[PDB]
Amino acid sequence: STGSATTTPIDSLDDAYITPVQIGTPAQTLNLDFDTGSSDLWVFSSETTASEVDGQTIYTPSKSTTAKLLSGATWSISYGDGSSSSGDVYTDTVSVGGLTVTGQAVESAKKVSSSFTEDSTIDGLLGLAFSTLNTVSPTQQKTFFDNAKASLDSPVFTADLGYHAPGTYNFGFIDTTAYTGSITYTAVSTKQGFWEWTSTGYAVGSGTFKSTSIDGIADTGTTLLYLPATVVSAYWAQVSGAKSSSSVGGYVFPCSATLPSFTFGVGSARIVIPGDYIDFGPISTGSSSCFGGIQSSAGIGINIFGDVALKAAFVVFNGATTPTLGFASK
Amino acid sequence: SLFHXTP
Repeated sequence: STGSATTTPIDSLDDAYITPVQIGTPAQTLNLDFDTGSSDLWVFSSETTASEVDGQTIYTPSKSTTAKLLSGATWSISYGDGSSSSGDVYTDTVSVGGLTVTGQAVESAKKVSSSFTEDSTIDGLLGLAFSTLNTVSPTQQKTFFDNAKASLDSPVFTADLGYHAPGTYNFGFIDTTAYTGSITYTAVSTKQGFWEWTSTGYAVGSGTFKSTSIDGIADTGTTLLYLPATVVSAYWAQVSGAKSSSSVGGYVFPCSATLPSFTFGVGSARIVIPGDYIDFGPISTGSSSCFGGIQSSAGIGINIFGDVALKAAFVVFNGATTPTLGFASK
Repeated sequence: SLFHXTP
């Protein structure tokens, strides 16, 4: 089997992308944020505290003939910014892009934090990291991908995120028309449950490539590119007027500035992030200070190749017995 | 907002 679904930016900055997911029978379609940095499939639901729902589409298990309570199972998760959600668990049929899994654990939120309530466009998250990160207790549950794998033509999924445009998540095959050149594959460490890999270095603009190992995670659920302070400082040094603002929470730059590209290495291959992809717009409406798309990971503990980087590539998440990541230009 | 999907 295979599946293919379009993912759409939730706003004009590509802050996140949403993909329609069918849950239950008859289908209830929710728009979920596919997140390669977590391993829970959770949704706003008929059980979510009413005051915590503002515009989201909800899953109502009582209206699904295939839903069944997973008795005794609970879940609770926090993300990199401290946002969080928790609840109980149903099993139900879940389809993405034509690919169906029966008995998928669908984690129904009872509680969601303020930042979730405030985003009316995201109905929940679909986690694509390794199932070792799944928060369901007492019996950990598998991801949609881990459940689908044995049915898939090839045990892969691909992310082709667009710049200010829709993209595509494919399951079970590699669309050879979606990229240019070759796909360079690199090793993955699953020791922390993430799609963790090591870039071979970087360049700023037309500058010399600096060969240096940068360990980080491929996280579709993160907007920006988070890299060591050394690397980040070297980037922003090439932008007139750019500075790290403590009050704003990162590097900002004058809206009048033209940004250089940023290149990262994948083996002997190179992925170029255009400068335009690094502009996240005014810090507040009407400001002439803009927020940068490359930021330091120094506060975080890990480097994160989020959407700014990933959208410059065709990315293959190879879930074979020994996982690997592939990157191509597009 | 920016997003930061689990530590």
